[PDB]
Amino acid sequence: PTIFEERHLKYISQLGKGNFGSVELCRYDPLGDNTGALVAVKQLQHSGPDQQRDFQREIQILKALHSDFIVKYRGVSYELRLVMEYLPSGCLRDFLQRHRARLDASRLLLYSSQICKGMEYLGSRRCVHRDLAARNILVESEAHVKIADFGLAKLLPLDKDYYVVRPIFWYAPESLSDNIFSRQSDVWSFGVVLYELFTYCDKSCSPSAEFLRMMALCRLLELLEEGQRLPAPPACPAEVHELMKLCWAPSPQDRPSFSALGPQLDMLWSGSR
Ligand SMILES: */C=C\C(=O)Nc1cccc(CNc2nc(Nc3ccc(N4CCN(C)CC4)cc3OC)ncc2Cl)c1
Repeated sequence: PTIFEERHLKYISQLGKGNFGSVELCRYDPLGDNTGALVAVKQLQHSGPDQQRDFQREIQILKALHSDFIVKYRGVSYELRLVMEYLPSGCLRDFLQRHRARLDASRLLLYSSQICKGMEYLGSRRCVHRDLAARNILVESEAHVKIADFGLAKLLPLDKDYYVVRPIFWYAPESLSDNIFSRQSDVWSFGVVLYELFTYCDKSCSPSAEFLRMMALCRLLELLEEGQRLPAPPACPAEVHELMKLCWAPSPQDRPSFSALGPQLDMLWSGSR
């Protein structure tokens, strides 16, 4: 159903805990026979007027997005709760670190393509994610990934292609300097996600570790303005690194679209065999 009756939601475990609000594993079983489906349930803890309104926004955005690469909205529970599908393989950051020995360049290109397709759909719906990282991508299986956590997601103002809003290593220069967020700033974050994948989210050479080695917020902007970028991950295919470099173009209008990146990654995967 579109409405999930509260009394039928059995708590199992904690899937996440943010500054305000948490996500928990629940078995929605109205029969009481312990045969119900497993769902991820989001609720707000301490919260406030700002957080409650942003959560209300998040629910509506997730409800309207229909992509095989964006976490599925299931319904609501009324003390509002957001009910979503349960991806049992955890987040992509955890997955790569755990399965590094098995995952080859072809599989990383598959994820890259999937995140790109989802990111493209998101853009067509005039939506900006604002927090695109490997920790915010969820794993369905070894061959399927989905974009999650739309808590920071903002819908573009009807008369503009950017939003100014009042984890900085994934943020574009225009974002750090003028707090500007566009579909083009999401492209910059995608380039970092691409780096995260071909490093298998290694802590030693993570975007945080590499940038701190290269140089607190003005110091990072200084580097990006100077042309300083993340190094080409070890054994990373040349063409993938060239796409990362293009996603990291200083001017947002010079960055490729997700519509342009999509086929370029898809044709690279075909080359991997
Ligand atoms: C990368 C850490 C993380 O927890 N990320 C993350 C991103 C987006 C959304 C969520 C929570 N929502 C959610 N979660 C799942 N499944 C899921 C996610 C994360 C974990 N963890 C891995 C191990 N560890 C205990 C920390 C958290 C587990 C699982 O379930 C297996 N499915 C759907 C949704 Cl909406 C979390």
